[PDB]
Amino acid sequence: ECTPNIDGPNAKSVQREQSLHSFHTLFCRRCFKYDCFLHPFHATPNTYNIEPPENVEWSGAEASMFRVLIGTYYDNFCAIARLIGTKTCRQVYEFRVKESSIISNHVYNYQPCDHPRQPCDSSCPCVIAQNFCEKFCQCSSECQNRFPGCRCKAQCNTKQCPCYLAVRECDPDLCLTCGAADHWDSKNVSCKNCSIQRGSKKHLLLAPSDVAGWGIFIKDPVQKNEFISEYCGEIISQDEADRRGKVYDKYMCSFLFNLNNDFVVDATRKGNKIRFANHSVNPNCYAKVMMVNGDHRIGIFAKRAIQTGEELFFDYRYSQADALK
Amino acid sequence: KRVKSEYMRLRQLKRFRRADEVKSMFSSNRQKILERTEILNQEWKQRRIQPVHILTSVSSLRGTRECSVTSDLDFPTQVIPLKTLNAVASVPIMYSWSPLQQNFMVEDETVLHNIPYMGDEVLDQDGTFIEELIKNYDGKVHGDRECGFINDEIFVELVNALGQYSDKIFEAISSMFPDKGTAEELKEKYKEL
Amino acid sequence: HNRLYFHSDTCLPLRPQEMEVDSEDEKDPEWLREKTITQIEEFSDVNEGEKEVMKLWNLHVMKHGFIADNQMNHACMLFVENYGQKIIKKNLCRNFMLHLVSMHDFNLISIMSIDKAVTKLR
Amino acid sequence: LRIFYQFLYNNNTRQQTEARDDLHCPWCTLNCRKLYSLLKHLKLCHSRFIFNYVYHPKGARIDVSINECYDGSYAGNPQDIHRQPGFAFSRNGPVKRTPITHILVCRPKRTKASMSEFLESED
Amino acid sequence: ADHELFLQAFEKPTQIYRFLRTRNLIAPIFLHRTLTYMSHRNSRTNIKRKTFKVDDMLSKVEKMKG
Amino acid sequence: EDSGKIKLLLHWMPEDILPDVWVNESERHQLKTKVVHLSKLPKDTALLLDPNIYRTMPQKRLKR
Amino acid sequence: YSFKCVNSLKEDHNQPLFGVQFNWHSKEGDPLVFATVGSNRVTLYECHSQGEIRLLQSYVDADADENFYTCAWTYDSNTSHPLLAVAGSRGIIRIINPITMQCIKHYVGHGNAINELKFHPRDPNLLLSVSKDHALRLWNIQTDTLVAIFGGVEGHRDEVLSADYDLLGEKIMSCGMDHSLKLWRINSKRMMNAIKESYDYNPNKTNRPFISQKIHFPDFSTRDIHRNYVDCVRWLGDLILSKSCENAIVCWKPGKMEDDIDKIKPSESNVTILGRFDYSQCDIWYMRFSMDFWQKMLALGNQVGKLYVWDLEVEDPHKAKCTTLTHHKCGAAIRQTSFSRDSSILIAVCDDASIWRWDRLR
Amino acid sequence: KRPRLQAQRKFAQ
Amino acid sequence: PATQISDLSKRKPKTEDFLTFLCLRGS
Amino acid sequence: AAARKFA
Amino acid sequence: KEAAFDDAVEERVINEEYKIWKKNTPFLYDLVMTHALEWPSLTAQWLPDVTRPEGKDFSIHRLVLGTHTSDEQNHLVIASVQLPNDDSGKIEIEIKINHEGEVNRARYMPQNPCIIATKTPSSDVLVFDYTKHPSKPDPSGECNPDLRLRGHQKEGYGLSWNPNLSGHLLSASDDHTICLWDISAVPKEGKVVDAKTIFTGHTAVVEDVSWHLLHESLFGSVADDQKLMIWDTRSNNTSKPSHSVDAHTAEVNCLSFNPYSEFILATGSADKTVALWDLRNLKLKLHSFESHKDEIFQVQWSPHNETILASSGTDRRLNVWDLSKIGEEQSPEDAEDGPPELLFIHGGHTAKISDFSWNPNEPWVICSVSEDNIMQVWQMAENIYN
Repeated sequence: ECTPNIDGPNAKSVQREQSLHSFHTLFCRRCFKYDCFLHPFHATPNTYNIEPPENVEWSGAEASMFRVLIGTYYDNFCAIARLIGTKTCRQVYEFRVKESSIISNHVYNYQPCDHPRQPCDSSCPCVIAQNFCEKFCQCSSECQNRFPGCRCKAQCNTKQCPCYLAVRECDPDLCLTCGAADHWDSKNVSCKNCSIQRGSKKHLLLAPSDVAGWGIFIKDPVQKNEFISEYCGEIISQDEADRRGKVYDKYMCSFLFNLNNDFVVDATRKGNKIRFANHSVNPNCYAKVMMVNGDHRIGIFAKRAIQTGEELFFDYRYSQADALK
Repeated sequence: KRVKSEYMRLRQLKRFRRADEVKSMFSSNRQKILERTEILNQEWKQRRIQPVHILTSVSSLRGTRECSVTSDLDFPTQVIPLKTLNAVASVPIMYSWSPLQQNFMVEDETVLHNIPYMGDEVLDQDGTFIEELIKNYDGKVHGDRECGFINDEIFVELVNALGQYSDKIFEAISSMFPDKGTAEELKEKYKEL
Repeated sequence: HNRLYFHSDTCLPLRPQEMEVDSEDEKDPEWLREKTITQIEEFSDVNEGEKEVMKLWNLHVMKHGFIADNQMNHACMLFVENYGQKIIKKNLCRNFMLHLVSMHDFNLISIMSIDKAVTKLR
Repeated sequence: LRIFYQFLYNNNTRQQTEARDDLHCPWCTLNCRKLYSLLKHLKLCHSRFIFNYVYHPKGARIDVSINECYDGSYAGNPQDIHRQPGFAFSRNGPVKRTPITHILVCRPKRTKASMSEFLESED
Repeated sequence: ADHELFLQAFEKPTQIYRFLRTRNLIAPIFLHRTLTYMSHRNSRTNIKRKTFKVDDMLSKVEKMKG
Repeated sequence: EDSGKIKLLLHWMPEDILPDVWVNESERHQLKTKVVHLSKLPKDTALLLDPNIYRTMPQKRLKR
Repeated sequence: YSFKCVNSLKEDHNQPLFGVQFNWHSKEGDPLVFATVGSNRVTLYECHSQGEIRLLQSYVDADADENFYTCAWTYDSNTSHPLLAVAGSRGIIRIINPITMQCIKHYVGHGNAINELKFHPRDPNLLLSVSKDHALRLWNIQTDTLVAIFGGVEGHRDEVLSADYDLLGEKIMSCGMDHSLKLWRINSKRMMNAIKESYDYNPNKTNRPFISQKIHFPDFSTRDIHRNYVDCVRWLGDLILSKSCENAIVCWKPGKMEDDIDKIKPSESNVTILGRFDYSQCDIWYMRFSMDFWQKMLALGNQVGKLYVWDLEVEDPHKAKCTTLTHHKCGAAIRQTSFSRDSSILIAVCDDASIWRWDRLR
Repeated sequence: KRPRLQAQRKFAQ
Repeated sequence: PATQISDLSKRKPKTEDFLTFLCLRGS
Repeated sequence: AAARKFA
Repeated sequence: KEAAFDDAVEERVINEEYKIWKKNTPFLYDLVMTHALEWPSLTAQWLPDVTRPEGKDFSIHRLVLGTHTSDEQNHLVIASVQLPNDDSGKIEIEIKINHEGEVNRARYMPQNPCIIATKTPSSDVLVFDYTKHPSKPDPSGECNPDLRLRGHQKEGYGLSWNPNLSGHLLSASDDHTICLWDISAVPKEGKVVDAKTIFTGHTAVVEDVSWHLLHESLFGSVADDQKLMIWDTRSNNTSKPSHSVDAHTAEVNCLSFNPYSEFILATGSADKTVALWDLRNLKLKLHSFESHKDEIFQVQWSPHNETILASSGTDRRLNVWDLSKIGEEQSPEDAEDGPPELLFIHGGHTAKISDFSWNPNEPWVICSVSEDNIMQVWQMAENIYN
């Protein structure tokens, strides 16, 4: 179901909804981008007297314009006139009226408590799965399965913050005490559990190993439980990883990383520098999984303080059957 | 099946028409190459070479490596000192890749090739490997299809004649080759008409 | 020893001048832009102007990587303030307004913001 | 005294063992007096291969082994030398000034020097 | 008996250390006397207190003829 | 696990072989004598002529 | 035509050769050089009458795991010294002056073997190179830098086995082990500008490296030609000749039998099989072939020795164009073949370290 | 069947 | 234990400018 | 199950 | 040519030498610290500006540096260190100062360690007072000339502060000229300031020069004339020194006077040799030293002593000489190792040495810096002298 340009000649006047079929079915609120990669979504819209008239013609799809502007506007008087540059409030009033007259505790991934007939209940996916509800529930706002947000002055980084004590990050909209919310673009902050989202990764460096193949060295120093970078990659199924893991263990070269019982990360084909992290059992870094705006990302954190030039590692948490890599 | 029979049968006809067409095209193609390679001759003929000669150095070559060669032809075995070259330090192995900053999605699938190639140096892979990739792809491999390809004109003519001799044949033929599997693309091309 | 270093993309060696804290690692990779663009054109239940505006907005979003709600109320303004020239070169007033309206479904913005942006354009 | 050597290769291959003319370094010909002195000279200077001993039942035995590791690399401007091309400034090119990353290496701090050089003789 | 391999292996180190022998006997890196574990050598102490160093016995009677 | 590259890569080594051979011909450092040739020292200054390189400059064309 | 074995020279190292190439940068009447590459050996030769051969230079490197399996020729534009260039499994490209017999210039940027090389048939300083690192590259040698890279996200999902420049140098093909074939261009705004900028660089006058202008997006792809790995491939004007281990060379083009080549766009998903030169007994990969400078003839080898040389012109071409040439002496397997600048000559080395200098009537 | 069973190889025996 | 460390000097000079019957009998 | 890192 | 090839193999040889040096270091020293500079130096010079915290087992000092560099902004340093004294550790640079032209040589008025001097490839010399200057220079911030000098026409490598009298300062160039200045005349703007007096007794380039340590009007100068001159102010005689001598067979580069003694003069040269003199008779070469293998550039009598002495140059070696051991008959093998007056060698620099110096406030520690950007500082082994 398509309806061509409002800009161009073919201006087939259609219903308000039809003029936002695409925009309501493509866009991703979770992503804030149109057709996001990590946002697969195939769901149809469940639901969100005396004087004479003026003898001028309503252009095709100016119909559709003024039709969909009707709901959002809630009866605008002169605003709609400001927008559509060549229609009068009087003609607009007349047309509004005329057209009205013509009328095994495994880890899972997030989806909200999407429930019209109840708040987040026994039917809530996050309640059955022991997950927390994000800023996208179709429950009420007083859904107890929601998350409150922290109230620490500056440092949301120790057990004293719930957002750190719980395995997550300070979502800016739920945490204003900390400065997580503060800064549209600026990264000068004191909430030290807001780096992932902003992506304040370190200036890492690539050079040959002293263990196995390649390795990755940090330039400027760090301190313990400081953020280093994220271990990005493609995120795929488990069975897909079984398949790929066959050959990647035939190579004896993996880049796989268990996100949750539902999904896997693979940076074999694409990812970021950190995937050149070598292995040891006494590392100087380590890992965590973290839900962040309702997505499992992966954080890397310094197991100890480090100076310039060092090499980075971590516990892969294996049986050690595999050779050093 | 008789499917393959009709395939070759319609092949002959499409081939005949297109053959006359394309042999004219081949002629023009020879002509294309003719002027192009001619240009290449031209620039060849406008520059100099400094051809090659043997080793004439008589210094610093006593008691070291030399190379030679035999023949099934009445010629002498010729021994020459075998130069050696300043080594260069290599670098480890990489299989290239793409940078990225936020995670990414791919719902990959069955017999997608890059059909594995472990080697032909040590037992020609592991006998078990056959069952390995058969397991992976569930016995499905790229281009395992009976016929060579699937092309629109042939696709269309075959669908038409199969009907003359929508879905009872569409779904079956899609099952025959891995181009579609089901008649999804088949009915797509049907709606093209 | 604090030893030889390489780029990551090319595997050429890294000179020390060019260690140049510039990190050969930015938010907006040079390929993902192009790929999303070429993924737009794949769609069929869609329209020229519509596609174009989607592309441009995606590019903007990838660039400044806005995350939270408030930033969107700022980012529409940012978007016009950057790409108004292009939008005039294409004249996508209708499409752009429609996009803004669609942004006022998920309660990311308010009518004031829309009108404000539109006046920012002209 | 006496001296015997034992070349080892692949652990189970041709030795072609040895004998010694004097009590000297067979490589560098230095006259180290003692056994201890000889062995340390031998492990440290000619470190490219590896030295074991019971010293002997007959006070002569040594075992030699072509070292696998060694770390036999260049040590200078790690860049502009290790892959400057086979042209003029390949290995050296140290002609004008050139930079390095600020590195820092501290080889000794201050040593624990025991009078007996034998400690090496024990383990 | 693959002697060739054995020989091609040990041949590098031997060659090298011969070369460095024939340098450092002339142009040494450093001293073997100062080196600790070779403490045997240059029998001496912390003796002199010397500044009035002139002994100047250089009579130098050399002359020319022809 | 790791090898690391040997800077002496058998483009250097034949200029160790050759002059060593030339020397065992000429002055017979290993054959006609001990493994040592002599003292070697009293000469002090003409020593540099055998081999090619008892010592050469890093920098023959230099600032100062 | 009609050829004749007039020499089968052989080497002693006895490991297989992989590569062989003439130097098409001869002068008119300048005698005929070719070259060869093996297990650590570069080997040169020169062609004399009666199948006579004068061996000229041979080169080696110290490492053992190296195995040079490519070669190609070019020239210094500035100083007219011919150059040869070689590379293989150790994973480095290097350059050879036979003039000076020194490895003058090397390049390391690859992750694996370097299974091919070329030179941009106009400009000698553009060295393509393909690798077993799922990648192609395009070096510039006179200024000692990288220009471009071809691959990553879009396609080469497996190692690569060949590539070709077209006869003009405005386009390129690549030929992979993932049952694929792809295009790239060189003529574009982006790419051409990048090349030009590469010429105009100086590392001593920037705190900031060359921007190796990556390209993830092929201008065409296809997987519907072949069923098997793809050994090499070559241009034929604006047709694509590609073999496989399917006992058949194919000729083809993208889309229809009438659509232009530049009218193609990446969405293009149709192909055009319009030629098939059949042979037999090939069941191994990395089995090259070639064409003369004129593209008037086509060579090929086999895993037993059996040459085949399809006269290209007047070809059916499926029904006609066969012409074997054999002696039962190299029971071993021929990798690569080659013609001189003219169609006078043919060489075909083989797995048993051989050479076989065939020559024609007149 | 045969070639799906009979994979590739760069040499013989 | 025959074969003095002159064996070393049949590793450096394998061939030419060699002799004495021990440089050759040293392996 | 292939090799899969945990945290 | 084969020269090109020979140098390469020499380079490989050097690596081997360096590795053996490394392996032997625990049995040659008590301390070494190798740092690497972002750019090479042409100078090192410690300071007396020592400090150490209480409740630690280390100490801290300062080093002056320079910079030779390709085209960029030469900025010198006054860096810090950290090394255990008597009983972990590192160093760092704490400060930087831009410099128009590069640095050929640099010292400091010892009366006030707050002050330093410096040379250039240009004719002029400069003086700084790093108190009135930034920690780190910003591109926007104006350069700290901190005064200017003039009187040469070409550059050189000579500096010298008189430590007896404040302010006086001496120089050199291929000008054949030994200028003088004093600074306490005008502490106003007076940015440029020209000669007090010049001297041109030489005929080739004068390489180096310095004051005597107790005498005050008195200093000695050194040229490529194969000669050595001893000038003297308040003589009013510009082209005629108090003493002259054909000292060495080849050019002469370096020079040094002795702390504890009054009458001892050392001298280094290009004839692969050191020589020293008495200030009483200057015709009489007391003694030579014959165990470098190339020219020399630097010599520094040690404080803490007068019987030892140092030298170094193109040979990649830094020798330390002792005068106590002359006429010592020894074991034959000791002669097989080198002469007896030669005491210790440091061959841990893999390339030419450009400068070094002793330090005060630690006994026998040296800083030594080269043209591979390497800056070693090290304490010779103790057991050598019991």
